[PDB]
Amino acid sequence: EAPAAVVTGAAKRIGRAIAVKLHQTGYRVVIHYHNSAEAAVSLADELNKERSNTAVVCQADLTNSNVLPASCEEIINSCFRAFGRCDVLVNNASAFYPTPLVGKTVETQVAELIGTNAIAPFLLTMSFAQRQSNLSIVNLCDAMVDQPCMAFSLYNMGKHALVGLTQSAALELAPYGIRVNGVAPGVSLLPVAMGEEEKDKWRRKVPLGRREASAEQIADAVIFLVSGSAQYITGSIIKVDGGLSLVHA
Amino acid sequence: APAAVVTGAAKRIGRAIAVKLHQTGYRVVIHYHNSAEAAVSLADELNKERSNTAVVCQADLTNSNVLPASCEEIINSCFRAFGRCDVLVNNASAFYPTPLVGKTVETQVAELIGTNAIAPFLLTMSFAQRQSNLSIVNLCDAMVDQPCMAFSLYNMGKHALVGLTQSAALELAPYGIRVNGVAPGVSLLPVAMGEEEKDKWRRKVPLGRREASAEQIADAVIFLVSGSAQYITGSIIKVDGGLSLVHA
Amino acid sequence: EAPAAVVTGAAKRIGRAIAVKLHQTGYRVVIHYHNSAEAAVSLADELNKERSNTAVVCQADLTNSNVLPASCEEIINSCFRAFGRCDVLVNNASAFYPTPLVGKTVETQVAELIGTNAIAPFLLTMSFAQRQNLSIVNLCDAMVDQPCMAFSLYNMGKHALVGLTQSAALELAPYGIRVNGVAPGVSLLPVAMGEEEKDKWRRKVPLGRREASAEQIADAVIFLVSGSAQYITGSIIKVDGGLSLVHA
Amino acid sequence: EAPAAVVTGAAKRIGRAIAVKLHQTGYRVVIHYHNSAEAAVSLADELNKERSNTAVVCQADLTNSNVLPASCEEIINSCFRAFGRCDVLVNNASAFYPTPLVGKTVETQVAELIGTNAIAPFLLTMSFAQRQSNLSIVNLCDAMVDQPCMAFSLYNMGKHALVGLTQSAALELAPYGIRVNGVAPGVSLLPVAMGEEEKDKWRRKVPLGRREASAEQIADAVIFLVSGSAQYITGSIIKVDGGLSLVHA
Ligand SMILES: NC(=O)c1ccc[n+]([C@@H]2O[C@H](COP(=O)([O-])OP(=O)(O)OC[C@H]3O[C@@H](n4cnc5c(N)ncnc54)[C@H](OP(=O)(O)O)[C@@H]3O)[C@@H](O)[C@H]2O)c1
Ligand SMILES: NC(=O)c1ccc[n+]([C@@H]2O[C@H](COP(=O)([O-])OP(=O)(O)OC[C@H]3O[C@@H](n4cnc5c(N)ncnc54)[C@H](OP(=O)(O)O)[C@@H]3O)[C@@H](O)[C@H]2O)c1
Ligand SMILES: NC(=O)c1ccc[n+]([C@@H]2O[C@H](COP(=O)([O-])OP(=O)(O)OC[C@H]3O[C@@H](n4cnc5c(N)ncnc54)[C@H](OP(=O)(O)O)[C@@H]3O)[C@@H](O)[C@H]2O)c1
Ligand SMILES: NC(=O)c1ccc[n+]([C@@H]2O[C@H](COP(=O)([O-])OP(=O)(O)OC[C@H]3O[C@@H](n4cnc5c(N)ncnc54)[C@H](OP(=O)(O)O)[C@@H]3O)[C@@H](O)[C@H]2O)c1
Ligand SMILES: Nc1nc2ccccc2n1Cc1ccc(Cl)c(Cl)c1
Ligand SMILES: Nc1nc2ccccc2n1Cc1ccc(Cl)c(Cl)c1
Ligand SMILES: Nc1nc2ccccc2n1Cc1ccc(Cl)c(Cl)c1
Ligand SMILES: Nc1nc2ccccc2n1Cc1ccc(Cl)c(Cl)c1
Ligand SMILES: Nc1nc2ccccc2n1Cc1ccc(Cl)c(Cl)c1
Repeated sequence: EAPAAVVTGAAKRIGRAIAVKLHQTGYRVVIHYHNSAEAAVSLADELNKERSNTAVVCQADLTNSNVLPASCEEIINSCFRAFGRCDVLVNNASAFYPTPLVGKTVETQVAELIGTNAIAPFLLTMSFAQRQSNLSIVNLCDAMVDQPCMAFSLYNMGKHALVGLTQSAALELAPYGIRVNGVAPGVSLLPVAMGEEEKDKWRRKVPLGRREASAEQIADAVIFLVSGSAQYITGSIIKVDGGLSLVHA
Repeated sequence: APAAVVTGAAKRIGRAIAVKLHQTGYRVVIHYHNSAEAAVSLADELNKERSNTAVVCQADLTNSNVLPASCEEIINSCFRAFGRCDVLVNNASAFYPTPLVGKTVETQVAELIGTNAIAPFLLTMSFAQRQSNLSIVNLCDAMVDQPCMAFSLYNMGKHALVGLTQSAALELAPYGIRVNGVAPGVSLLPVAMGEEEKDKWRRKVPLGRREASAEQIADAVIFLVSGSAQYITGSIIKVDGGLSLVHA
Repeated sequence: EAPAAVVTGAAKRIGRAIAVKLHQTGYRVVIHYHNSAEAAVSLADELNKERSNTAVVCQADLTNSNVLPASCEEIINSCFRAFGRCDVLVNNASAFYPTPLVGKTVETQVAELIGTNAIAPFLLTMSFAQRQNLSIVNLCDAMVDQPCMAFSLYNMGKHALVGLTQSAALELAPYGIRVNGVAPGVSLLPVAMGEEEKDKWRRKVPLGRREASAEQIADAVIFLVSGSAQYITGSIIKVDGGLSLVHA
Repeated sequence: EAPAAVVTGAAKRIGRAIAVKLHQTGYRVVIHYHNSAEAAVSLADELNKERSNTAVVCQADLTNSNVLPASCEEIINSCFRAFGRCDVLVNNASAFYPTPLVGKTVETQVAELIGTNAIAPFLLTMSFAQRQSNLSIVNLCDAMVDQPCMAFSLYNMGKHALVGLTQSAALELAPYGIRVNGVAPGVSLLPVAMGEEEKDKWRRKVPLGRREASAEQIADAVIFLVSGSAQYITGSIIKVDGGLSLVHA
């Protein structure tokens, strides 16, 4: 029987690449999405065309709220409902925007930025564990988490919190044989709204090839961590950044 | 005289920080949540030394719809009492386990992430907005990358606080506001902890096989806010007697 | 045409497993050794039985000395003489023994421990680059920041190796040479160590209460040299079953 | 009786400022130097004029060689010979120059860069401990050690090794009450001879004030670490870098 994976924020970009690569490796996949319904359904259709009944979509807002635990429990439930098992969880979904220190309320910003990047991964981890082979969790971290961008304090706090979860959960879930690791991009796919000139500004900072990571390159590290080739690895965060984090001012 | 806000200052480490700042010549806002009696008792002692140099301020620092207003009011209380706010010490902290496998989990999120991360963020915002030797000191955790079993939310909150310390150091540098951390390993043990368990944890510390006193933690805070640290920002000083260096 | 790799200290244990997995992946290999001639030759014979003319041995002391640069240049040269190319360098050879702060002279200990763990990797890196999916993998130490009592020189060597890995990643990126590390926690324990002592160390590992096999360490090396890691440079992957996360 | 301190490379720049501040705090000082004889003697004169018999010079090359242990032992011996005690050791002396990967031989570069930055501090630590209150050692580290500069691999390796020594010696010497800490500058006052354009280039990178640290600001952190206000601090490395290490590419 084929193993099954949940990938959050899987409709496009890095999340899609991860879902595709897992699917190509033989996983059945839950494609979680928030707003990108057309893209999610389009991906599920492609994957099911390749192998029937091996992909489903699952909609959920991962903003923090008093119902977030129920929503996270339901994402895990959706994997068991579809495939009867859940072997891998990839925490990929992420809100990302600036929150300067000097029309959303600050509390909405906290709920969205900390909810998606940290609290939802935490609750999904709880639900994944509670429900339980080669079991693992992979968290999409940030290679630049200790060289923060100006005006992004809440996002940065969320990604730092995610490092803490990765390490705490690796230790706490080790007795159950659930490995917990991270993949940390530096610069990969740039924002859709970013102009080419600005994209090039950021690309030129990367020592290895002066280019951003392809979505496939990020997915490659995820696939490694979930594989039997990483069976002794837990609590590790692999930078996939072309050396970007090593570059001084 | 300069003025400082210390959160969770009624007892233990926060109290020692408030006392040392006061002894150094600061006027102090003693923030508290439940420890009203102790907060006022401290204010009384400091005011006995120098009249009208200490005030108290009550606030719950749990995350909620009203937290930003609460944090704005803490900073405001310093300006009201003293006409200035030079130093913010984020010391208040909720601390208890949250296993992965009668508070709901979301209440625990609100308390643990609120006190340790969101409130420091909002207080930092309010401190900066209102603005010499200005600085913020965040009480971090030397053991943040060697987590205790079953403490994921607390750990996530302290990791978030590292992110805030570094982010705010960079963002507030143009305003001349330094942002640093002090990271205890083991200092004052929980009051509910048995003496036998206290000894177990004490014996792990290479330097002297004992916990830090509150005063020793306060000493590093005093250094960071002082003129002797005026080029230091974004630094987190471990005050842990080597604890973080000890392998399993 | 098949790529070629140099693996230092490849006769036994982790180096041997790396050389075997590289060969299984399709590499021709230079098996470097110091004292273990018989084991190096038996490995070469094994690999050559699998595929003719795909393995050679190279003897060298990697202790620091005035002849070390020539020795390291000769190791890289041996790969070119055998195979016409050198795609991968694995810095695995390592002296390991305590050097307390309080019959070898201390300068000999410096030469051996710092030579094998840091200076030889540096010189081999120079020679590798000078001759140029190219990459270098350095065998680091997941416990490098939780040092063992009385192992300061070894620890210094491995800390220097982190610096090399990062410096070389940046400096060699323009040539498309990636430079990464694999960091074991506890792997292959010495056969002669008492099982009662082995078990003491095993019990410390969260994941499985067991040391890593040499093959498990080798698996991370294989990933790092593969097409699946072509954007990864300057990264050090812990393969430690969570050991480095465990507090005192 | 006044305590005594050894400061290596104390004739100029940061080491000089450390020596001056220790002396002002009440320490008797061994001013070690290599080439800067006139400056070392002039400093000793300045300090002795303030308080007679409280400063001596000690010349030594700290390049690695088979006699380096003897030279390091002799530096510590010189403190006991002058002052009858040795309470503080500051490892400040350091060779610094590029060593590209692609007139000195490479083994000479290894000897100088690794010797001064790592092996001499190790040997001095050994001798300091062996010859033994508020005892401590302070190592001058590099705030940028994990964001290396192009072509400085040996300097970087030396400073990385120094981090290892700081942590290793903190644990190993804890039972003897000797604390071992670090101070990590980013950029400190640049040579007046460096070009105006290049000085501006490096100064402008510093978030806090867009300027380098003074030598005195670096010394201030050393003074704190050796003081009674740091009695529980061991194995800590305090960055004094104006935020430099936090700045991304
Ligand atoms: N791209 C990079 O250069 C880079 C760098 C460092 C780290 N990372 C990390 O790598 C991961 C993938 O990066 P990416 O650029 O592909 O991500 P992304 O496009 O910015 O976001 C991924 C998905 O997150 C989902 N999401 C946003 N808010 C949500 C909410 N409130 N509830 C539920 N889902 C929500 C969105 O789903 P819908 O579209 O369905 O609404 C979105 O498609 C992220 O965790 C990111 O932080 C990326
Ligand atoms: N003690 C250690 O060994 C150690 C180790 C590592 C880090 N630290 C950190 O160092 C700091 C001081 O430690 P400590 O042991 O003195 O702290 P603590 O006693 O655990 O907590 C300090 C104060 O935080 C306040 N607090 C708790 N929940 C709050 C809430 N919801 N809203 C507002 N305030 C709240 C409390 O104020 P009231 O009493 O007025 O209710 C409490 O007295 C903390 O940030 C801690 O995380 C301590
Ligand atoms: N095993 C672990 O749990 C562990 C943990 C952390 C890090 N590591 C690192 O991982 C790597 C592999 O570990 P391991 O246990 O397999 O290593 P190892 O057995 O200690 O050493 C591997 C080889 O290094 C060679 N070597 C020693 N001194 C040399 C010298 N002066 N000149 C040239 N070669 C010399 C020896 O070759 P000959 O036999 O031919 O003389 C030896 O077989 C090492 O770099 C080690 O430091 C291992
Ligand atoms: N300045 C910065 O921005 C910065 C940044 C990061 C780290 N650091 C570190 O902080 C410390 C102080 O910085 P600095 O700029 O004042 O240092 P520096 O001027 O580069 O070096 C200090 C002294 O080291 C001595 N030295 C050099 N080679 C020696 C050898 N072979 N044997 C014995 N002594 C030798 C020299 O003494 P003589 O003059 O007597 O020959 C020199 O004056 C150094 O360890 C440095 O690496 C400084
Ligand atoms: N990795 C990362 N974290 C970020 C947080 C806020 C804004 C951008 C962020 N990035 C992408 C990034 C950061 C720094 C640099 Cl120099 C580059 Cl080229 C890309
Ligand atoms: N510093 C610290 N962070 C903690 C998080 C959860 C529970 C306890 C925590 N401590 C105190 C602590 C942690 C590990 C050890 Cl070995 C010791 Cl003596 C004290
Ligand atoms: N990884 C590692 N580095 C060491 C340096 C000196 C002696 C042993 C070393 N090890 C193996 C090790 C270190 C700490 C622990 Cl708790 C375990 Cl189980 C294994
Ligand atoms: N020793 C030395 N040579 C220098 C040349 C140009 C600028 C500064 C010089 N220094 C002092 C020094 C030594 C090490 C570092 Cl890392 C730094 Cl920023 C400065
Ligand atoms: N701190 C430091 N380490 C260095 C090593 C080699 C050359 C210069 C070094 N510096 C000074 C430095 C490094 C990076 C930046 Cl962006 C700056 Cl303004 C200064």
